[PDB]
Amino acid sequence: GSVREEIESLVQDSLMEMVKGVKNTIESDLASKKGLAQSTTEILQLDPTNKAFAKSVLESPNLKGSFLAIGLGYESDATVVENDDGWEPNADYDPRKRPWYVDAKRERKLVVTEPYVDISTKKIIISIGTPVYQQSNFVGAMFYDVELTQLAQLVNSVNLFDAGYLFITTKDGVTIAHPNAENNGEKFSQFLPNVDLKEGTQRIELDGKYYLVKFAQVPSESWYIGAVVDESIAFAMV
Amino acid sequence: GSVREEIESLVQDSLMEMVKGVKNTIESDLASKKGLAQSTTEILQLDPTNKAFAKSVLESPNLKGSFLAIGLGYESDATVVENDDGWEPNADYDPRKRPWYVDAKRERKLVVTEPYVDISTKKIIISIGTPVYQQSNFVGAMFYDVELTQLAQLVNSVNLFDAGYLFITTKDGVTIAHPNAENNGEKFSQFLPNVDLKEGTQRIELDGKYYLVKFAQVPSESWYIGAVVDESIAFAMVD
Ligand SMILES: [Ca+2]
Ligand SMILES: [Ca+2]
Repeated sequence: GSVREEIESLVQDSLMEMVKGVKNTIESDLASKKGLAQSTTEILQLDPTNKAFAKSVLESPNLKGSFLAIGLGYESDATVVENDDGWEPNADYDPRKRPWYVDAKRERKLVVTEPYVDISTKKIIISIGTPVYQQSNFVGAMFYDVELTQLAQLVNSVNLFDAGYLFITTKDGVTIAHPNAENNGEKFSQFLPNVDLKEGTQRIELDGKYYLVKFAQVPSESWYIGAVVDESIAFAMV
Repeated sequence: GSVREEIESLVQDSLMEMVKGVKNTIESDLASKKGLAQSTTEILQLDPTNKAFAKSVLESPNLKGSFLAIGLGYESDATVVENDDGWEPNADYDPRKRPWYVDAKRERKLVVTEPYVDISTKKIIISIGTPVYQQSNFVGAMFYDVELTQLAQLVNSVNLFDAGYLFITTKDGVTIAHPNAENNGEKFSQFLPNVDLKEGTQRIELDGKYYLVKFAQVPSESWYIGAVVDESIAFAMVD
């Protein structure tokens, strides 16, 4: 039917606009933070082992304010030179086995992690990870934590004409932004079953009611943006 | 005339697109460069008179890659540490008399100078200036040179109908972008006389020929984007 295709078209417009909005907030913010993280890393490579220097650099106020927290974890122990005022590394914390560290050591390069559960804030964030070198010798890696607070802002600003909403997931189906924030950190299947994580239009039945779902991908992060509408309500509206 | 008014509407559309482009590409880039310059300054005031430290920092690859050049000028003896492989400051150079220095010194925070056109070429250059302090004492300032290469790309990528083009000036009317870069560094009145630097719409007759001009400002730089068309040719394309 034509009404049904119109709904699909409007969902598509809201989806494309959200894709573009993610790119223009998160990605440009990430691009800027990457150069800062890279330079900071090259500066610490002027005297890598010296914890007192790294500490002074990480507590310089512009840096301290551009990231949730920054830290350097050393190859030769589980100690972290950190700038996080509201956190300290508990008895067990081994930097060498956290994603930012492993990814950085693996790639020998600046990396960006998948969204992940932070030890400190317990919310989901992403990290820039950098290898810290000294004469070809790997001595540690750095994290530069980035809050995903803009995602929650994007998602809570759009209501698909009182029929539905948008949400965001990782490539593995983990929800990182949802109007109901209690859904974050859970697989999106928990609230939207029988939907494939793939781009293109799907119609599902859930408790005798019918929903239309569309996904678009944000390729540089490989996040998925989902748009879901209650088809009955939306049919009545349009 | 609904045709000419449609002309005006189409020129406005392009103008807005160009205002959006300058913010999205040049402002975004400067925002990120100011963050880098602010952090670099704070790091150097861990030990500012250590010229060996300063040099190591300014020569680190990302910093050296992200800017045309960076320099630290000292208040007490007017000496300079810089990373420009093609320039060495002699005693005929006093950084303390330079605009970025004075402005940084006076404002006591990061400043951005007016852009200029290097006379030995047509490169557009702007400088970020930062004050350097030690124990609450002003000990010098830094400059961070940014080349504005995006400007040429932006105006060279747009063609108004084929009836005209867009160009960019400073608040003082100096041309810093134009499809013919020969005009860069010159007052725009050189190729477009009897036009006011003012937001809005103007029509003038030059060489028995009629032109439509619209200007939008880019507020955080106070630059003006100009859009000019041969209005007869535009009239014919709409009709
Ligand atoms: Ca701490
Ligand atoms: Ca030099």
